[PDB]
Amino acid sequence: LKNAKEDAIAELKKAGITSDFYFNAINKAKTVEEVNALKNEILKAHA
Repeated sequence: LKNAKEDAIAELKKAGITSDFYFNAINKAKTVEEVNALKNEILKAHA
């Protein structure tokens, strides 16, 4: 049950942040909360 993870990555692509390194990070994240935290950090980093 990690659909929020792939949605996070898709949403990240939608934002325009195109780097597989971040996708590896998000996929390495053990929990959905980690996924969201990562996505938010990445977002703030390239916002």
